[PDB]
Amino acid sequence: RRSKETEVFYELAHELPLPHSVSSHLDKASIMRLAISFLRTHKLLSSVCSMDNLYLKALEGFIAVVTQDGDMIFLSENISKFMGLTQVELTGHSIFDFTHPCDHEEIRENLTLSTERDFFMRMKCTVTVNLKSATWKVLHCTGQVRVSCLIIMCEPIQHPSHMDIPLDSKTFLSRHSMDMKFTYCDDRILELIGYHPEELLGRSAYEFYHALDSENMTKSHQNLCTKGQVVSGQYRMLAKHGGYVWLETQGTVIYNPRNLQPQCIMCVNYVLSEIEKNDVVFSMDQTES
Amino acid sequence: RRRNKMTAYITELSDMVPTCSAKLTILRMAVSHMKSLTDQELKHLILEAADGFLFIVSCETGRVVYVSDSVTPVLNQPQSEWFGSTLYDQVHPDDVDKLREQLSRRSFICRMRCPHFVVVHCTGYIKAFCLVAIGRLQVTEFISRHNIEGIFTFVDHRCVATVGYQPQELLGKNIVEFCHPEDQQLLRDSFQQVVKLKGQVLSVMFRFRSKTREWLWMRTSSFTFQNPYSDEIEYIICTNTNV
Ligand SMILES: O=[N+]([O-])c1c(Nc2cc(F)cc(Cl)c2)ccc2nonc12
Repeated sequence: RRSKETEVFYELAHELPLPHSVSSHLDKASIMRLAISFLRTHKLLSSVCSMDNLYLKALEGFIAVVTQDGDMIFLSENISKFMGLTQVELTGHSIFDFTHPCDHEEIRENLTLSTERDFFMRMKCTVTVNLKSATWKVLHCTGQVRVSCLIIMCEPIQHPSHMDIPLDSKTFLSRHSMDMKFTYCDDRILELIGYHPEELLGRSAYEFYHALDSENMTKSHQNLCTKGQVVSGQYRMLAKHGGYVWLETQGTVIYNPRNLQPQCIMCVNYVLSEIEKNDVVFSMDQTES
Repeated sequence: RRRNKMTAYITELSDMVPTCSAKLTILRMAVSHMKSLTDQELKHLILEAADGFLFIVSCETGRVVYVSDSVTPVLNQPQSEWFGSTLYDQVHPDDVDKLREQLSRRSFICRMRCPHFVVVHCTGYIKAFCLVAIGRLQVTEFISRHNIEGIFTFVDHRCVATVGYQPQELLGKNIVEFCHPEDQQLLRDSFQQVVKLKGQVLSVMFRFRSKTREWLWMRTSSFTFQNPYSDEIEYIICTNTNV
C-alpha cells in the first residue's frame, strides 16, 4: 500500500509542466516543493494579467520569483544554462542558501517595501561540476516587487575572455588597473571617440566622465570590486574633441591564474551614440590647439 | 520533522485547490485539476520583470516578420507601425551600421522610437535567416572639478551662462586667480580644509571675476573625492552658485 502511494507520485510528477526526463526522476519531497511552487506561481500570474521556445532561447539571463521570506518560488528552466543548477534543484528553497551571504543584506532589502529594483548578486554556479565545488557567479538582477514578492531577471554579465556573442564596430575594449587607470585600449577607441590609446595609457578613467555621471558610476566601481563584475548605468565619456558620447560598460575583474591575485579590469565598452556636443568643450584635454 | 512539514506541504496544497478547499485523494484531485488546465502569460511575465517584448526580423531585409503586442506598453507604439516595418526604421539613424553588423547568438544596445528615442537592450539569436530577440528597457549655478592645486580641470557648459566665460578660458587656470584678492586666502584655506576634511562638504562665498570683469558674489559648496578602491583623493568637485 506504500507501494502505490509511492507510484502515485509518478503520475503526479509526470503531469507537471516538466518532461518525464525531469519529472520521472524525483524523490517525493522534491515533488512537493515543486507542485506547490507551481501553484503559487499560477496564482500570482493570475494576479498580474488582470511554441514558447523563443522567449526562453532569446533570453540572456533567467527569471526568478521569490517570496519576501526568501523562498524561490519560481525559476526558469534555462537557469541551468547559466547557473548549471537546474530549476528542479532549487524551487521552494531560500535564496540565501544559494547566494553569497555578504550580499544577502542587499538581497534582504530589495525583497522588501518605488517598487523598482536593480542590483547585482553572487550566486552559486557549477558549470560542469558538483555543488561542493560550486564557484560564485554575478547576476545583474532587474525587476519589480509586488503583492510581498520579488520578481526579477538575472542576467549574467559575461566574461570578456570567453565570448558567446559577436561584437560590432561600435564596440571597443579596454583594460584598466584597479585604479581604473588605463593600461590598455583597442584602437576602435580612435574610430569611435578620437582618443589614440598611447595618449590615454597613464590616465584614470575618472578624468573622462561627464560629472553628472560620476556618482552613478562610483557605486559601480565599488560593486565591480566587491562582486568582481558590473554593468554600468549609461554615462557620458568626454570625446577627444569637444562633446561626449554615451556609454555602457561591462567591467570584469581578471585574476592571475597561478597567482589568484587580481590583475586588472576588462571592460567591454558599448558606444551608444555619436558625439553630441562637438560644440561644447568640457575638460582641459579637449582644449589643445 | 520530515512528516510535519510533509503535512504542511499537503495542507496548503489542499487549500489552493478551490473546488477542493471548498492523502491519495487530495493528490489525484490536484492532478485532475492540472488536467483541467507557462505561455502567453510568460509574455506578461517579461513585460513585468524585464519590461521587455519579443520580436523577429528577417536578417537580410531587416523586416519585422513579427512584433509582440507588448511593443505597445513597452514603446508606446502600435503593432502596425511595426509589422509593416523594417527595423532600421524603428531605431535611431546613427544606430544603423551597428545593426548591419548585428545582422549563432546576438545581443546589443540601441535607441528605438516611440523624434524621441529610448535605450533598449536586445538579446536573441539567429534562426531560419531571421533573428529572434527581446527588446528590454533598463534604467542659477554650474559645476566644476579641480585638482588639489585649485586649477580648473573640468567645467560645465552652463559656465558660459553663469560667468560669461567659455570653458576654454576657465580650464587650466587656478580658481584663486578669478578671486577677489581680499577673498583669496579665504578661498585657499577653504581648499586646504576641503582636503584635510576628506569627502565632506564645505561652503564658502566670494566675488568672482566675470568675463565682463565683474565681482560676482558666489557661494560654492564642495568636497574631496576619494577613489573607491584606494580611498585616495584626486579631485575636488564644486558647485558654484550665483548669489
Ligand atoms: O576604465 N574602466 O575600467 C571602466 C570603463 N572603461 C572606460 C573606457 C574608456 F574608454 C573611458 C572610460 Cl572613462 C572608461 C567603463 C566603466 C567602468 N566602471 O568602472 N570601471 C570602468
